[PDB]
Amino acid sequence: PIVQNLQGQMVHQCISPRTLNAWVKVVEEKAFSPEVIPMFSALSCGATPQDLNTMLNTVGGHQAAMQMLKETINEEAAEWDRLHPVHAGPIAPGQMREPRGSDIAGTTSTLQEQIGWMTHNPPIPVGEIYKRWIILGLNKIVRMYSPTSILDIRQGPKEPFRDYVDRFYKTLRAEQASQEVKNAATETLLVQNANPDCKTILKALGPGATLEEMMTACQG
Amino acid sequence: PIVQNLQGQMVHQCISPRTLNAWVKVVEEKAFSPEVIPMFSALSCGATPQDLNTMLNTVGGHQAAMQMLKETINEEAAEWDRLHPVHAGPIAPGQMREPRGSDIAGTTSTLQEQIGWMTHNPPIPVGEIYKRWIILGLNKIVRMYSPTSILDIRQGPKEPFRDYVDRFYKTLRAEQASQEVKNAATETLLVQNANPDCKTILKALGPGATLEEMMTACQGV
Amino acid sequence: PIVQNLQGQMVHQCISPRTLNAWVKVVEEKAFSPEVIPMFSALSCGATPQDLNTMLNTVGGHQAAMQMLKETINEEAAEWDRLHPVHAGPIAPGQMREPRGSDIAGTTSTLQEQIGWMTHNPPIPVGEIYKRWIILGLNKIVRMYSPTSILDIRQGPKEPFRDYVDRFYKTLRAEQASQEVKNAATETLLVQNANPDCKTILKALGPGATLEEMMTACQG
Amino acid sequence: PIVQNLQGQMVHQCISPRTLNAWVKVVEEKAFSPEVIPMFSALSCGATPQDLNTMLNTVGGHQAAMQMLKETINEEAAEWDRLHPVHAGPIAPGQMREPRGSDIAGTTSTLQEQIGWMTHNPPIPVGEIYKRWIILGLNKIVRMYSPTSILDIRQGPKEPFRDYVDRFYKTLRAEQASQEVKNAATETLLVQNANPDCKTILKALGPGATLEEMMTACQGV
Amino acid sequence: PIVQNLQGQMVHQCISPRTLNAWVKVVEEKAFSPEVIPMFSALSCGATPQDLNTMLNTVGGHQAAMQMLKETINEEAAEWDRLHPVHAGPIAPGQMREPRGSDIAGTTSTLQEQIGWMTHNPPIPVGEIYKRWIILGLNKIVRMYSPTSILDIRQGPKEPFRDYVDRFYKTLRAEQASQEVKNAATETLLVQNANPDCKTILKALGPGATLEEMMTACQGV
Amino acid sequence: PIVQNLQGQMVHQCISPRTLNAWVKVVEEKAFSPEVIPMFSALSCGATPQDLNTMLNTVGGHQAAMQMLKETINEEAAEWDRLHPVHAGPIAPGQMREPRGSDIAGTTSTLQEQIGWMTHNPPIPVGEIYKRWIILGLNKIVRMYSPTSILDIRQGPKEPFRDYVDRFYKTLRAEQASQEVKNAATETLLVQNANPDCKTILKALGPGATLEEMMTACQG
Ligand SMILES: CCS(=O)(=O)Nc1nn(CC(F)(F)F)c2c(-n3c([C@H](Cc4cc(F)cc(F)c4)NC(=O)Cn4nc(C(F)(F)F)c5c4CCC5)nc4cc(-c5ccc(C=O)c(F)c5)ccc4c3=O)ccc(Cl)c12
Ligand SMILES: CCS(=O)(=O)Nc1nn(CC(F)(F)F)c2c(-n3c([C@H](Cc4cc(F)cc(F)c4)NC(=O)Cn4nc(C(F)(F)F)c5c4CCC5)nc4cc(-c5ccc(C=O)c(F)c5)ccc4c3=O)ccc(Cl)c12
Ligand SMILES: CCS(=O)(=O)Nc1nn(CC(F)(F)F)c2c(-n3c([C@H](Cc4cc(F)cc(F)c4)NC(=O)Cn4nc(C(F)(F)F)c5c4CCC5)nc4cc(-c5ccc(C=O)c(F)c5)ccc4c3=O)ccc(Cl)c12
Ligand SMILES: CCS(=O)(=O)Nc1nn(CC(F)(F)F)c2c(-n3c([C@H](Cc4cc(F)cc(F)c4)NC(=O)Cn4nc(C(F)(F)F)c5c4CCC5)nc4cc(-c5ccc(C=O)c(F)c5)ccc4c3=O)ccc(Cl)c12
Ligand SMILES: CCS(=O)(=O)Nc1nn(CC(F)(F)F)c2c(-n3c([C@H](Cc4cc(F)cc(F)c4)NC(=O)Cn4nc(C(F)(F)F)c5c4CCC5)nc4cc(-c5ccc(C=O)c(F)c5)ccc4c3=O)ccc(Cl)c12
Ligand SMILES: CCS(=O)(=O)Nc1nn(CC(F)(F)F)c2c(-n3c([C@H](Cc4cc(F)cc(F)c4)NC(=O)Cn4nc(C(F)(F)F)c5c4CCC5)nc4cc(-c5ccc(C=O)c(F)c5)ccc4c3=O)ccc(Cl)c12
Repeated sequence: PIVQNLQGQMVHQCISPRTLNAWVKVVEEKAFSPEVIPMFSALSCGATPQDLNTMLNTVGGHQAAMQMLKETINEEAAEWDRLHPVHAGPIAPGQMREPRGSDIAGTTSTLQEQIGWMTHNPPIPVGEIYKRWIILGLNKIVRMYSPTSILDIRQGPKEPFRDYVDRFYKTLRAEQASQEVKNAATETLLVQNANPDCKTILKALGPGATLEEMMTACQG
Repeated sequence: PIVQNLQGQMVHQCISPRTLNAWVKVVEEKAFSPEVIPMFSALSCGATPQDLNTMLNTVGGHQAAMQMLKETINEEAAEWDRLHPVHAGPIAPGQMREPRGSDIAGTTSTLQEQIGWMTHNPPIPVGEIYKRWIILGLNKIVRMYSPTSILDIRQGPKEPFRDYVDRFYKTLRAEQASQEVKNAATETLLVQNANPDCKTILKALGPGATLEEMMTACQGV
Repeated sequence: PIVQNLQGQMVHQCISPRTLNAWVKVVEEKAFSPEVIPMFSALSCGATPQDLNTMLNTVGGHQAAMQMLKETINEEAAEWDRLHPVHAGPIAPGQMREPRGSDIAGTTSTLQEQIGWMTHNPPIPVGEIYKRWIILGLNKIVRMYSPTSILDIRQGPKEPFRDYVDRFYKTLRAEQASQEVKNAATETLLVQNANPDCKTILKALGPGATLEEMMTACQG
Repeated sequence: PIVQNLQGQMVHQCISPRTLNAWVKVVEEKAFSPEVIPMFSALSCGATPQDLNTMLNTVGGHQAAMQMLKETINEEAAEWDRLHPVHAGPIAPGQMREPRGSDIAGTTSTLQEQIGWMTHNPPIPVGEIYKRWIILGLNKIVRMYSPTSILDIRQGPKEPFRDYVDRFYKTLRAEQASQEVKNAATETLLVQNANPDCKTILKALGPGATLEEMMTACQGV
Repeated sequence: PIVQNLQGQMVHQCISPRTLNAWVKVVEEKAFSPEVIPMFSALSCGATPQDLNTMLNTVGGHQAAMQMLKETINEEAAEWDRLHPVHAGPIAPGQMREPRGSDIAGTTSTLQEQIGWMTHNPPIPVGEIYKRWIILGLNKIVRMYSPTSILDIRQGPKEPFRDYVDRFYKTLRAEQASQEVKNAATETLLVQNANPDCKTILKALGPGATLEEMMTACQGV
Repeated sequence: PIVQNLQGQMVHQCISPRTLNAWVKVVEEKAFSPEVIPMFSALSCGATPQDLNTMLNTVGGHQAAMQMLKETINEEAAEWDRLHPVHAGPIAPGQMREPRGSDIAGTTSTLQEQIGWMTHNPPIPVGEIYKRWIILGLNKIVRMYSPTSILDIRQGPKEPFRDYVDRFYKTLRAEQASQEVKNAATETLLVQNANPDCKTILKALGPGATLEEMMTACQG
C-alpha cells in the first residue's frame, strides 16, 4: 500500500501477512456474499495496482467469477483509453507518462510507475481508479452468485415477521440496482409479500410507516 | 481512522484487519446483546464515516436491524439539516463546505472531505456526529430484540437473590432510557418482585440499603 | 489510553482490539477469581475514564456484581466531593475546571476534558483515581464470589501437604483484609488446620519455620 | 527485508515470525496450487536473497520440487554471468563489487553485501532479480504438478456451465505460458468442449460474447 | 516495561496483552518445569517491579509456590537492607531517595519512583535487582517440585543410551546448583549409572570422550 | 535483539513474545528436522548472546541434544581463545575489553558488554559469531536424529518417481557434508537407487539430464 508514515510523507509499504490472510479467509468462508465487497474495499485501503492484483491472484477457485472480473476490468480500461488518450513524446524530468487503462490495472506499468503516479503532486490515484473497476466487477459477481430474486421472498404463514424481513433485505443486498430503486420497490413489495395476517395489519398502518412501526405492529 | 502522528497532526490511517475482524466476530457471537454497543463504540474510535459504513456493511445477516438503523440515521440526518442548513457559495482556500446530513453519514461526501472536516481547525467531527446517530439506532435495536420486559423479572421461590439481581439488571441493560429512568425502574420493581422471604428481609433494611447489604441480608433466605 | 509516543509527548490513543478482547476473555474464563484484578489493572494501564467505562460496559452478565461496583464508585465519588469541593467561577485560558467525582468516573466529563486533566502540567490523574475506585469495588466482588472461608480449609487425612497449602493460600487470596492481617493469622492457622500427622511434625519444627521448611518436613 | 525508515533511507529489518509462519502454512495447506505463487511474491516483498533462501529452506517436504527450483536458479545464474561478467580490480570507497549469479542467489554473497546492493544509489536489486528466478522455477513446478491438461476439460451432460468454466480456468491457471497464449487456448477449447446443448447456444452468441453473456445464455441448458 | 524511544531516552510503556497472556499460558501449560524460568526472564525484559508483581499476581493456582516465592523475596529484601541502609534527609531536585528492599519489590514504592530509579543517570536498576530475587525463588520452586533425584536416573536394560541421557540432563536441569556443581554430578553418575553393556563401552572411551562420541559408541549396545 | 530504529541508530530491544513462542512451537512440532535450522537462524536475527541463550534454554526436552550443543560451543570457544588471545591491561575510555570465547557465548559477559561489542565502531559481532557456533552444533544434532542414510533410499517397484525423489532429497537434507559433495554423489546415486524400469529410462537419457527431464521421463 501507499501510506503516510509518522513524519508526514506518502511511502510504499509491503502488503502485510495479516491483510493477505484476512482476504483469503473471507473468500474461503463467505464466497461472494455481499459482505465480501466492503471487506475487499477495506482490506485494499491504500493499495497499488500490484497489491490489488496480488489480492485477486490469491483467490482460490471461483475462476469463472475471476475471469468475469478481468472482462469487467478490460471494458473499464477501454473506456478510460477512449476518454484519456495518451499523447506521444519524451517524458520531461519532473513528470510521469500518462497512464493507459492497462497501466491502471497494473498489467503494463511497473511498481515504480504506480508509486510515481500515486505520490505525484497532484496525485494520479491509479489504485483508487483500479479499485473502482474491481468493485464494479465484484458487484456483478455478487448478483450472479445470488440464488434468489426479491420477488421470491415471501413471508411464510407461521414465519415471524422479523425473520421474513431479515431474508428480504439480505436478498436485496445482492441485487445490482441503485439505492433509490431498491428503496421504493421495497416499500411496497415488503407489504405485498407479507403473509395475509401481517399484510392486513400493515395495510391498516397506512403509507409511510417506518420499518420499526411495521415490526412492532406484526410482533404477533 | 484519524489518529495523531509525531508531528502532532491528525492523519488518516487505514482501518486494520484486526478491527474489522473483531467487529465481525462480536456481532457473530453476541448479536444485539447490550454489550455489542460499547464494543462498537470502542472498535470505531477515531473512525471516519467511511470506516463506520465499512463496519456496518460487514455485519452478516441481521438485515432487518440494519435497515432500521438506516432509518434512524435518515431521521437524525433530516434533523441535522433542519438545524444546520448549508449556505451556497464558493469555498475559500484552506476551508471546507458545510456538511449536510448525508455528508455526515458518508453518502454524499468523499473520504478526502471527511478527512478535511475531522482534521480542520477547529474540527467538524463528522465521525463522532455519525457515531452518535448510529449508537441511537443500535440502542433501539438492542431494546427491540430484548426477549424480556423488566416487569416480568420475578425472583423464583428457590432462586438465590444474586441470580435474580443478575437477571433484573441484565434485562434493564437492554432498555432504552436514561440512567435516571432506569434507576426509577429499579426503585419500583427490585424489592417488590423479590420472593416472599427475601422481600420481607429487604423491606426491613429499608430504602437506603446498598445492593451489597441487600445481597448479604438475603444470602440464605 | 494516554501514552508517550516515540517523540516524548503524552497523547491519546484508541483502546486496541487486543486489549478489549483480552479483558472480555478474562471475565468469560475466570469470572471474579482474584487474578482478574491484576489483569484488569494491567490491561487498563494509561486508561482514561472513558476507556475504563468501556471495559466495564463490555462485561457480559455478572450485572449484580457490576451494579455493586457502580455503588462503590458512587461512594468514592461522594467522598471525593466532600474532600475536594468545586469553586464556581469562569475558567481561565490556560486552566482546567476542577473535577467532581462524577467527572473522574467519566459520567459528567467529556473525553476532551479527561485528556485535559491527564495531560495538564501538573497532571490531575483522573484515570488513576477512577481506577483505584474500580479496584476497591472489584475487591469487594472477589470476596463476594469467594465460596469459602479460610477457616474451612482443612488438610485431609491423605492429602499431600502441598495440595493443602495450595488450597489455603488460593482461598486467602480472595479475602479482603490487609496483608499484615493475612500473614499473621496464616502462620498459626495453617498449622492448626493441618492433619494430625503433619501438625505433629509442624509443632516439632517450632515457631518461625519458613513455608519451605514446613513443606520439606511434611513431604511424606 | 529492506524497508524505508523515517529518514527516507532504505534499511534492513529482520524477517518477521508472522511472515515465516504464513509462508510455511501456505505450502502446508496448498502445496503447489497456482495461488501459492502470488502468496510467495507478496510474503517476500522487499526480501534480501538471504530472506528468500530462508523462506525456501523452511519448506517442509516437496524436496523434489525444491531441487528442481535450485536447478532453475542455476540456469538463470549462468545466463546472468554470461550477460553481466564481473570485471576484476579493487572496489572504490562507497562502491560495491559487481554481483555474479551466485551472489544474487545468496550463495557467495554476505548479508552486508546484499544490503549494500539493494540500498546503493542507484539500487542493484539483487532481491528482485533472485525473486524473478525463483518465480520462474515455481511456475515450472505448478505446471509440473498440475493433475489435468486443458485438453481434458470437457463439460459433463448435467454439469452447470459455471462449474465447467471454473474447472477450465483453474486448469489454465496452472499452465506456464504468457497470458496471450492462455487466451488462445481459451478461444480454441472453451466453447468447443462445452456439452451439446450449451455449445449450440454459445456458437449462436458468437466469438464476441463476454463470459457473463455466455454464462447467462447457458443458465439452464 | 522501560524501553528506549527515538530521542534515546528510556521511557515507560504499558505491559502488553501479548506478554501477559504468554506468561499466563506458559505457567498453565508447563507449571514449574525448568524452562519456565528463561521464559519468565525473557517475558519480563525491561519490566518495572510493578510489572513483575503483575506477572506474579496473574499466576493461576500454585499458591504454595507463590508464597514460598514471597518468602524468598523477603529474605533477599532484608539482606539488601543490611547491605544498603537508607540515609535520612530531604531529596535534592532531580534526585531519587535510596530504595529499601520493599521499594525494590514494589511494595512501598510508586510506579513514578520505579521509573525514576530505572531511568536515572546512572540507573538504579530496581527491576533487574527484583528479577534476580524472583529468579532465585523460582529456582527453589523448580527444584522443590522436581519429581526425580539425579541419583535415581539409571539406564534400563533395553533403554537406548540417548533416551537415558535425555532423562539424566532433564533431571539435572531442575537442580539448584551452579554449573560447576552440575558438571561434577555428571562426571560422578552418567557413565556409572549406564547399563552394563553401555557402561563397558563408555569406560573404554575414557574420561575425555565427548557426549557425541559416547552416543556414537553406544548406538546399539 | 539489536535492531535499527526509525531514526538510524543500533539499539537493544527485548525479544518479543511472538519470537519466543515461534521457536518453542517449531521445536515441539518438528524436533530437529532440517528445517528447524533456517527457522532458528531467522528467528534469531539480530540476537545478542543473551537472546540466543534464552532461545536454547526454552527448548523442552531434547537435553542430550542440548548438551551436545554446549560441547560444540565449548570447542568453538577454545578455538577462538587460541586464535584471539586476550591481552591484559586497563581498558581505555572509548574502548571495550577483547571478548574471550566464554564472553561470545554469553557465559562470562554482561548484556551491557554484549551491546557494547555489537554496537562498537567497528562492531565486534558477538551475536553472529555465537550463532555460527550454535548452527554448527545444530547441524550435528540434525545429522544425529536422522534415522536414514541416503544409501538406504531406494525407489519401490510401484513407487512414483516423484515420491522417491522427495524421499531421497529429504534424507540428503539431513546429511552433514558440503553442497559440492552432496550434488555429485546425488547425480549418480539417484539413478542407481531407482527401480529397474526407471533406471532403464534414466540410463537412456544419458549423463547431464536435469531433474526435470528425469521426472518427465519416468512419469509412468
Ligand atoms: C491479455 C490480457 S487479459 O487477459 O485481457 N487481461 C489481464 N491479464 N492479466 C494478467 C497478465 F498481466 F499476466 F497479463 C491481467 C491482470 N494481471 C494479473 C491478474 C490479476 C487478476 C486476478 C484475478 F483473479 C481476477 C482479476 F480480475 C485480475 N491475474 C490473472 O489474470 C491471472 N489469471 N490467469 C488466468 C488464466 F489465464 F489462467 F486463465 C485467469 C486469471 C484470473 C482468472 C482466470 N496479475 C498480474 C500479476 C503480476 C505479477 C508479476 C510478477 C510476479 C512475480 O514476480 C507476480 F506474482 C505477479 C503482474 C501483473 C498482473 C496483471 O496485470 C490484471 C487485470 C487484467 Cl484485466 C489482466
Ligand atoms: C439512498 C438513501 S437511504 O437508503 O435512505 N440511506 C442510505 N443509503 N446508503 C447506501 C448508499 F450509499 F448506497 F446510498 C447509506 C449509507 N451508506 C452505506 C450503507 C452503510 C450502512 C450499512 C448498514 F448495514 C446499516 C446502516 F445503517 C448503514 N450501506 C447500505 O445502505 C447497505 N445496504 N443496502 C441495503 C439494501 F440493499 F437493501 F438496499 C441494505 C443495507 C443495509 C440494510 C439493508 N454504505 C456506503 C458504502 C460506500 C462505499 C463506497 C465505495 C466502496 C468501494 O470502494 C464501498 F465498498 C462502499 C459509500 C457510501 C455508503 C453509504 O452512504 C449510509 C447511511 C445511510 Cl442512511 C444510507
Ligand atoms: C445516576 C447515575 S448512577 O447510576 O448512580 N451511576 C452511574 N451511571 N453511569 C451510567 C451513565 F453515565 F449513563 F449515567 C455510570 C458510569 N458510566 C457508564 C457505566 C460504566 C460501568 C459499567 C459497569 F458494568 C460497572 C460500572 F461500575 C461502571 N455503565 C453503566 O452504568 C451501564 N449500566 N447500566 C445499568 C442499568 F441501568 F441498566 F441497570 C447497569 C450498568 C452496569 C451495572 C447495571 N458508562 C458510560 C458510558 C458512556 C458512553 C457514552 C457514549 C457512548 C457512545 O457513543 C458509549 F458507548 C458510552 C458515557 C459515560 C458512562 C458512565 O459514566 C460510570 C460510573 C457510574 Cl457510578 C455510573
Ligand atoms: C552448490 C551449488 S548448488 O547446489 O548447485 N546450488 C545451491 N546450493 N545452495 C546451498 C548452499 F549455499 F549451501 F550451497 C544454494 C542456495 N542456498 C540455500 C538453499 C536455498 C534454497 C532452498 C530450496 F529449498 C530451494 C532452493 F531453490 C533454494 N538451500 C539449499 O540448497 C538446501 N538444500 N540442500 C539440499 C541438499 F541437501 F540436497 F543438498 C536440497 C536443498 C533444497 C533442495 C534439496 N540456502 C542457503 C542458506 C544459507 C545460510 C547461511 C547461514 C545460516 C545460519 O546462520 C543459514 F541458516 C543458512 C546461506 C546460503 C544459502 C544458499 O546459497 C540458494 C540457491 C542455490 Cl541454486 C544453491
Ligand atoms: C506484607 C509483607 S509480605 O506479605 O511479607 N510480602 C509481600 N506482600 N506483598 C503484597 C502487598 F503489597 F499487598 F503487601 C508483596 C508484593 N506485592 C504484590 C504481590 C506480588 C507477588 C505475587 C506472587 F504470587 C508471588 C510473589 F512473590 C509476589 N502479590 C501478593 O503478595 C499476592 N498474594 N497475596 C497472598 C495472600 F492473600 F495470601 F496474602 C498471596 C499472594 C501470593 C502468594 C499468596 N502485589 C502487589 C500489587 C500491587 C498493586 C497495586 C495496585 C493495583 C491496582 O491498580 C494492583 F492490581 C496491584 C502493589 C504492590 C504489590 C506488592 O508489593 C511483592 C512482594 C512481596 Cl515479598 C510482598
Ligand atoms: C562450566 C560451563 S559449561 O557447562 O561447559 N558450558 C556452559 N554452561 N553454561 C551455563 C552457565 F552459564 F550457567 F554456566 C552455558 C551457557 N549459558 C546458558 C546455557 C544456554 C544453552 C542452553 C542449551 F539448551 C544448549 C546450549 F548449547 C546452551 N544454558 C545451560 O547450560 C542450561 N543447561 N544446564 C544443563 C545442566 F547442567 F543441567 F545439565 C544443561 C543445559 C542445557 C543442556 C543440559 N544459559 C545461560 C543463562 C543465563 C541467564 C542468567 C540470568 C537469568 C535470569 O536472571 C537467566 F534466565 C539466564 C546466563 C548465561 C548463560 C550461559 O552462559 C551457554 C553456553 C555454554 Cl557452552 C554454557
